[PDB]
Amino acid sequence: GAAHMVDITKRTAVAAGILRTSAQVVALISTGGLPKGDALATARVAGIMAAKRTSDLIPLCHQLALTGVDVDFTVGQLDIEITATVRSTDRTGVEMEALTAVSVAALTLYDMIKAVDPGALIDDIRVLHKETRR
Amino acid sequence: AAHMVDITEKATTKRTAVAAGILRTSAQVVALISTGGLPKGDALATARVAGIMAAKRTSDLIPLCHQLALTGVDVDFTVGQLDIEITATVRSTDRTGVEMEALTAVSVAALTLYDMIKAVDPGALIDDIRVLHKETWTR
Amino acid sequence: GAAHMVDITKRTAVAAGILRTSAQVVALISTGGLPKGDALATARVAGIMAAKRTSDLIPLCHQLALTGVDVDFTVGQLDIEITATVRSTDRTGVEMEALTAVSVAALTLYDMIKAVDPGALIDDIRVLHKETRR
Amino acid sequence: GAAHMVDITKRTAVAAGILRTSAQVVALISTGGLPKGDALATARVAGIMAAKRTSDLIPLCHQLALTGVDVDFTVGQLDIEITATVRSTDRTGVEMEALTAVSVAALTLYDMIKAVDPGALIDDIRVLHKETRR
Amino acid sequence: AAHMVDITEKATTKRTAVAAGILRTSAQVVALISTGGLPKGDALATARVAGIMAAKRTSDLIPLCHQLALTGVDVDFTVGQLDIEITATVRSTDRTGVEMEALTAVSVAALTLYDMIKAVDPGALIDDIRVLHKETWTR
Amino acid sequence: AAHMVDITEKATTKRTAVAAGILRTSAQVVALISTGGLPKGDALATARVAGIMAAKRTSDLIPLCHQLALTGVDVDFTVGQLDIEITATVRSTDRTGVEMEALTAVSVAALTLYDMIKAVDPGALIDDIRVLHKETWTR
Repeated sequence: GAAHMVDITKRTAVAAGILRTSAQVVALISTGGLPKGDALATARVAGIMAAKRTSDLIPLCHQLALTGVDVDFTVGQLDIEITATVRSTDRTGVEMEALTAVSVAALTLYDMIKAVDPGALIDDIRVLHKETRR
Repeated sequence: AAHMVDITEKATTKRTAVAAGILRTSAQVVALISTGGLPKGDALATARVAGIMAAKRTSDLIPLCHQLALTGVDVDFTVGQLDIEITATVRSTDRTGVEMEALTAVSVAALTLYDMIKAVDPGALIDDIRVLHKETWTR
Repeated sequence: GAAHMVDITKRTAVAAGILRTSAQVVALISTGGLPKGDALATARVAGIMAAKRTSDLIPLCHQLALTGVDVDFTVGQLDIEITATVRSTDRTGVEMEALTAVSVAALTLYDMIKAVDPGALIDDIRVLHKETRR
Repeated sequence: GAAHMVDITKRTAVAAGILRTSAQVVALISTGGLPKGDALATARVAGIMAAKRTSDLIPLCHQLALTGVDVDFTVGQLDIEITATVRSTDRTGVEMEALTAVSVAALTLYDMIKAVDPGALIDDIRVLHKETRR
Repeated sequence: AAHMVDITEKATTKRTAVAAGILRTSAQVVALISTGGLPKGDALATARVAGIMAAKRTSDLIPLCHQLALTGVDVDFTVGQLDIEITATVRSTDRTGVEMEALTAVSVAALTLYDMIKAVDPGALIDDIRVLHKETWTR
Repeated sequence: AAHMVDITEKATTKRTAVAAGILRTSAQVVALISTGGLPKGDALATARVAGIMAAKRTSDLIPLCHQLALTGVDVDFTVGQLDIEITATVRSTDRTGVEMEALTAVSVAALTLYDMIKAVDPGALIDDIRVLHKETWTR
């Protein structure tokens, strides 16, 4: 029981996901009251780098040259929605890169806050848009 | 604007952490898994291996994570009707807890599952990634 | 005494290599009786990933975007032949990627079985086909 | 407070930098009298590999397929000038790759000699040439 | 033609190393940093994170560097009139000094600063990367 | 479908492993090596450095390999008439044997040799990669 990858213009993919935590934690992330530092900046950077490493992590993904990567945060009362937008010019889509960016930003957020809220959840990681193209 | 926590004045103990997560997919996808009929191959074996390797790569991915000596890593699957539950168990003799590597393994295993199934069910989503247990802490 | 790399369509390279071990070990690999798990699946995945990492490992190799990578096994009585087929579209050949896939699959197989057969050998790693093109 | 990368023919970038050390150390590097081995060969290889890893290291850099990478050394009485020449065909310039090659060669040189000259300095890391193109 | 030094017959002690370096830039660049007006974003936060991660990747980059367990990593900036000083502090409980990781962090943080500012000041340069302190050794 | 072996209930000892391998090439290639006339440069130095670095990257490449603290790594060559023998010696103070890193080093050094010589002799092959010694185990 094994595996095999697939074979071979401008593309875009958007993924999102949610960190669910306490109102205290969300507020510390926003105002930067955490002892470990700025969670949003650290998570943004981690996710951006994780996008580029997708083929390192996910065995059957191809190495693709990404042309731009954005990590955005929408802060609510109890949660933070992470949106990752990835662009490329290659022979295949870039949703995997977007998803991994989302996942690693979320893991990083969690790392920054785990001493304050160890029960924090990472939820609803999904593709929002993909450009064969919907 | 970040400070790694200094673990220098902390003793090494034998630790274990367990994390879980869930891929929400289709009955068809579950079907193709049990039959071994996925286009890309054995999703479960591939994702187990990806989750194990990622556990080790934790400190490379997560900026403020310390480099920890892992003494063991398991990734288990429970396949339901529509869902695939993922459980990662990580063991280490070191200076801080290993819940990050457990979460990373679950996380990369889920991403890898999705890579294997996205052609049959691109609407699948990754849910409920969380710490179950640290050793006493239990959800 | 130093070094320097070379400068700059559709391409394919095939490499093979052989793990030589005991009849007991070959049989455990096939039927999956090993305590560490499925050797073939683990080795296939390791080799596929190693192909993508070739430029990480071999100092003077270029970073190439591979378009497909297959790892195949032919099981005999005493040995396992590993065949790696790599495809790409780039300015240079892909035999190094094929060879490293072969090598790392073989190292992985060995890792899976070393407690059962520590004298197991990795033999006859070679290029079978390269596409300037023979 | 966060970040975001930029979007998207033949290119070249040259960077240099200087290791400043003792006359004794410079001479050992040249004649290869160091216990840890050949410093120039080790540094050349480290820098060449570091060029390829630029996007791994520098968060907002893009993954670019480099087409050639040269690391050269000019040895003086008290110092060693490291010159890195990087070539590519991509949508953006390659000076970051050149700079990182310079930096990691210099760090490696320092690693090779730190037991002999711990006060050794890495100085004047800069872009010499970039090809929008000057 | 190289030999990694054998640290096998050496005891583990609690160690700290400090390294520094300097980015020579423009008053305009300093201005855009204090105002938060750089095109690419927060240079300081980005470079701090890059320096921390690189500290951990030291043995991957530098061929004869041993793999060391880092217990803590700080990257600090002092912004002057025209210059940005970088200081990395590394702590470890291990068999050899941690000055390489400190230098690597300073080094990658400087490269990352330059990446953030090169569009406003491509003539900027990276200067005076050096060991400040090892713990007794002091410059 | 894989389980990393748990080394948690195992003590740390001082260990050494030796592995070997052979590149089967041409008299011409041996000639160009002794004269320093290879197009790509110093094959031996390049491959030694590649073998050392790969030894450290073992647990990144081999899914079920544990992350081990290596205290020393040597790569030696014996150049014969037509062949180049490679020997890797790895030392570590840890919980499991270091034969994988020794084999990986030999392996990547051979691949790197081949990269340096494939333009003169593309028919060269890599042979007889094996464990020689673990410390008592001896082939």
